[PDB]
Amino acid sequence: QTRAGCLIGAEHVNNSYECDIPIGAGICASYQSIIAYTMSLGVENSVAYSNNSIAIPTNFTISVTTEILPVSMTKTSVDCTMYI
Amino acid sequence: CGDSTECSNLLLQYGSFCTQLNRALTGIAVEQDKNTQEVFAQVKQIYKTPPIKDFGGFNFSQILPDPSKPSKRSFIEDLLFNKVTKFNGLTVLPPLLTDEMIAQYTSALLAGTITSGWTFGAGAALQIPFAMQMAYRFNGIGVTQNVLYENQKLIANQFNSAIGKIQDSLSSTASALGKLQDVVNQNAQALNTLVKQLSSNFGAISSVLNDILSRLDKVEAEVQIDRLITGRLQSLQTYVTQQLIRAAEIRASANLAATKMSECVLGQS
Amino acid sequence: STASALGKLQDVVNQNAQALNTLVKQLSSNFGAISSVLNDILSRLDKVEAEVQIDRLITGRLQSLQTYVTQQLIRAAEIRASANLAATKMSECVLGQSKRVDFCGKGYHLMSFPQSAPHGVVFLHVTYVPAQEKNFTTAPAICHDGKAHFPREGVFVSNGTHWFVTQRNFYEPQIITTDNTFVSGNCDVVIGIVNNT
Amino acid sequence: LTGTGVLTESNKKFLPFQQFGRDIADTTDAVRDPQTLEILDITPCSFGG
Ligand SMILES: *[C@@H]1O[C@H](CO)[C@@H](O[C@@H]2O[C@H](CO)[C@@H](O)[C@H](O)[C@H]2NC(C)=O)[C@H](O)[C@H]1NC(C)=O
Ligand SMILES: *[C@@H]1O[C@H](CO)[C@@H](O[C@@H]2O[C@H](CO)[C@@H](O)[C@H](O)[C@H]2NC(C)=O)[C@H](O)[C@H]1NC(C)=O
Ligand SMILES: *[C@@H]1O[C@H](CO)[C@@H](O[C@@H]2O[C@H](CO)[C@@H](O)[C@H](O)[C@H]2NC(C)=O)[C@H](O)[C@H]1NC(C)=O
Ligand SMILES: *[C@@H]1O[C@H](CO)[C@@H](O[C@@H]2O[C@H](CO)[C@@H](O)[C@H](O)[C@H]2NC(C)=O)[C@H](O)[C@H]1NC(C)=O
Ligand SMILES: *[C@@H]1O[C@H](CO)[C@@H](O[C@@H]2O[C@H](CO)[C@@H](O)[C@H](O)[C@H]2NC(C)=O)[C@H](O)[C@H]1NC(C)=O
Ligand SMILES: *[C@@H]1O[C@H](CO)[C@@H](O[C@@H]2O[C@H](CO)[C@@H](O)[C@H](O)[C@H]2NC(C)=O)[C@H](O)[C@H]1NC(C)=O
Ligand SMILES: *[C@@H]1O[C@H](CO)[C@@H](O)[C@H](O)[C@H]1NC(C)=O
Ligand SMILES: *[C@@H]1O[C@H](CO)[C@@H](O)[C@H](O)[C@H]1NC(C)=O
Repeated sequence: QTRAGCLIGAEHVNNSYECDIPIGAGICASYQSIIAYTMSLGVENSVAYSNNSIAIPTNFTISVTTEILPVSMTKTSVDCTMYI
Repeated sequence: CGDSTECSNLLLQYGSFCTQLNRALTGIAVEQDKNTQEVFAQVKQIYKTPPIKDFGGFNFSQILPDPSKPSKRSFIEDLLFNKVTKFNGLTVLPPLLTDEMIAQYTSALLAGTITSGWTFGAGAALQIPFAMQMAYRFNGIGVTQNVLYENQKLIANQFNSAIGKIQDSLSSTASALGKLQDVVNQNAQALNTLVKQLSSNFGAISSVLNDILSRLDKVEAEVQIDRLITGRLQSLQTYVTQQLIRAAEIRASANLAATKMSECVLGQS
Repeated sequence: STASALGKLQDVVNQNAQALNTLVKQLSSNFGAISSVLNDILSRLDKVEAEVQIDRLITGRLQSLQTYVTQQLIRAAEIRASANLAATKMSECVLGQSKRVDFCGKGYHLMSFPQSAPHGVVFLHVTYVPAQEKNFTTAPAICHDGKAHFPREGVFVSNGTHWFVTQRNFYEPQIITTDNTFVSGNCDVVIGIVNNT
Repeated sequence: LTGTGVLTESNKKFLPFQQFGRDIADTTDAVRDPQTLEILDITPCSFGG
């Protein structure tokens, strides 16, 4: 039983993974016997902040990424007498 | 229909309107989670501020999460939450992201942007003291960094006074959040009038299926049922179209918000 | 090798195909008539009565057509917005280097390349991403002879014994000279002043 | 009056001339029984997705 309802066929665990099938109300599932659990926002780290420390990169990389954008669709025309 | 064999049989031969309506509603429902994810989920990891707080004289206690509260919501968030204010086949589904993880994303953003600066928006977060990030940010509006370091205390005091005044204005003045309230009211009244449409004759002798079924025979009730079906279908179609228009508007606004937070939070626009 | 990387265009094509297909399929529906074929309901019936059935079919088909047109209009508005954004990216990232953060690629932008696609465009974004960090030690200002010196452009760092000035996105040390420093007042107000030469 | 749901005790009170109450969209919420003369409220049976 969860906040969004209930699951039948799944077994709850107390771990945390970045899930792929969102269930709802934070609960979400994975295959691994199907299991469901609480999603993990991400691996949590703490920056060692202070008032006198910086972090200057010493090397670099160039990455080529891609993105895709639709610009148009097919042009369609429809009669009235012929169709109706 | 509402649990009627005759109504289901009559609705069956009306094509596949229902499938289209359900598909459209599901699409616009998924779009909300899409919007929230594409807005907030900008950071690969989750950061947490160190317990020792000394930001060169500034003060963020009213915006950092408060561990005392179970929801870990900062004070301003609680003020906002306090400021802002049945079953007939329609249902409300919960959002995928609950409030606590949303608060955690906000805290991660707000604690990365304090110590790391803007560098955490491109590669890996790099620590740097706040009093120097301000020098960098003056250096980006045509004012040399010369100014700041002689005016650290005055600037800090002005910032604290301004943030306190914002707190008081939010606490006292009502209806300061008109846009969100308007959106909520619009949704509520749309649902309410959709519910209220169920009590219209539409030309039928009554507005209840069971009674006209129980008082008539299965030859003449056909016409009355047909009138009711077509009227209700028209109303539902209208409601769906209005929902689509409003959803497109909200998507435009969310795109604007994502752009604003990517450009102004992760760097100096 | 990896498929499913072009979900948007495939989704657009599938949406158009589904809308057209269901519009066509709507012909077979009855809409409360006696049949979905005009010729048979015309032949089996007589004049003053079949008119009602034909009217039912006509109004049902007309409603379906109007619904299809409205859906087309909404989708057209969405595609217009997307194409406006695409034109903007075409104009200000292909034809020049962009400054706004995270508009053209993750990291500091270098350029873009356009490629066609059956109903859209594909941008290859060439960006820049640093790595291999360290710590060093910082001080906001360096005062010599009692008067402060701020760096003209860069930031102060040190490796324990020798202080150096560098730029912000690449480790590169330089000795300090007046050529890259400018004075402002005396070091008594700034919090973080450290001695040096 | 034909309906389908689950009946339960209603804590409200009707006026002597009152017969049954409805709230919105002709939802007959409470009904007095014609024989024993008490008001029971009706709630729809559980449904979901
Ligand atoms: C910065 O990172 C690059 C990326 O790996 C390094 O380039 C490699 O260097 C090694 C050592 O000479 C070579 O064997 C590889 O062939 C290089 N990679 C490529 C793609 O040619 C580079 O050495 C790093 N620089 C520093 C100073 O650490
Ligand atoms: C930062 O602001 C907080 C909130 O205003 C300060 O906490 C309050 O400080 C006042 C005056 O010192 C006290 O009267 C209150 O009792 C404090 N409230 C709480 C909940 O602690 C805090 O002192 C400020 N700190 C700095 C360094 O400016
Ligand atoms: C710079 O030195 C600090 C320590 O002064 C290093 O900080 C590490 O931070 C991680 C993340 O929380 C901790 O798990 C480690 O224990 C810390 N190391 C310590 C305390 O020695 C940091 O890795 C160094 N480098 C950079 C780029 O910050
Ligand atoms: C910090 O960097 C400076 C700059 O190179 C280092 O100083 C040089 O160190 C090398 C190697 O010991 C010597 O051969 C040079 O004569 C030094 N030059 C000067 C001007 O001192 C210094 O050793 C580095 N220190 C640390 C702790 O890394
Ligand atoms: C950075 O912060 C540390 C810790 O708050 C400061 O160190 C303190 O400095 C005061 C002033 O001399 C001393 O009285 C304390 O004993 C110091 N404590 C520790 C733990 O070092 C440091 O001065 C700050 N530096 C800057 C440039 O702001
Ligand atoms: C930097 O050096 C100057 C002088 O070399 C320091 O100024 C004074 O130095 C004398 C000699 O030790 C002290 O008796 C005074 O107390 C110093 N005055 C002050 C205001 O500190 C100065 O302190 C040094 N600053 C740093 C950060 O090392
Ligand atoms: C772990 O998960 C199981 C099943 O979901 C639950 O019964 C148990 O209380 C949880 N906690 C621990 C500590 O086992
Ligand atoms: C109604 O009439 C029947 C038949 O006489 C009787 O058994 C019953 O007690 C009556 N109920 C009331 C409330 O008078």
